[PDB]
Amino acid sequence: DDKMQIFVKTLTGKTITLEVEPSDTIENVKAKIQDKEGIPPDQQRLIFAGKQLEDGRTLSDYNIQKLSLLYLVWRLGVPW
Amino acid sequence: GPGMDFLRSLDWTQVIAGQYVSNPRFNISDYFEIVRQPGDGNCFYHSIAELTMPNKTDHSYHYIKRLTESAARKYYQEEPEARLVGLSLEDYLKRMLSDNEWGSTLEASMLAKEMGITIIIWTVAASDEVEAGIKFGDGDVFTAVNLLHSGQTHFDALRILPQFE
Ligand code: NA
Repeated sequence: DDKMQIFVKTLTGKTITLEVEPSDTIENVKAKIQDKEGIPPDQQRLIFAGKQLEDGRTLSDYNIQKLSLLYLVWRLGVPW
Repeated sequence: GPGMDFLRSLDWTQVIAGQYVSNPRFNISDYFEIVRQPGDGNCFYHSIAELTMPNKTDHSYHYIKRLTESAARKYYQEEPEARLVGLSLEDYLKRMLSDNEWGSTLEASMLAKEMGITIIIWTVAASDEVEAGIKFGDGDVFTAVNLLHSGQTHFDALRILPQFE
């Protein structure tokens, strides 16, 4: 439908697939990573082309189209 | 060696400016001595003090926290991970400097710059098996300040074992 596929390489070295919409907010994409991988949104650092993405933007604000590769790291040191 | 070969073959990916990730697979204690640190909430700074300060005691971490202050005043506003804190510079410092408040990869990034060192955090499962390393700075494992991270909030210090120096 209106959904595309993107890839996220996680801090653990796992290249996962994610189903998203270009209009999803970074916040929505974090929530999907929570569901698939259990990382709390508050902890996630989503990266695309060397930039850490911000919660009020959309994938499309970053020219993030189908089959894009993002990086997900997260904080270490704080509770979950 | 094969140990040295292994440590020399770590594959680091720069995910954002000056921050690198790798996913070697290994028992942390096969290559490092663990220097255990208290579980008082200050362990991040204890671990750093153990590796950077002579005659380290249970109160040396306060010095690391003060270096974190001066680091923050230069670097907090532009640190990507600071965005996740969501506090002004001054409110961050007040929280960061309070007693027994967890340190993290955010302070590691800033201390790397402030102390002119490379910091690696190896994050392990409860089996002490490595799930990833995150490196702040451009140095290698043999000269870096190596920290062991476990159980969400706990850090210990690491020293490479003599046979691999
Ligand atoms: Na060896």
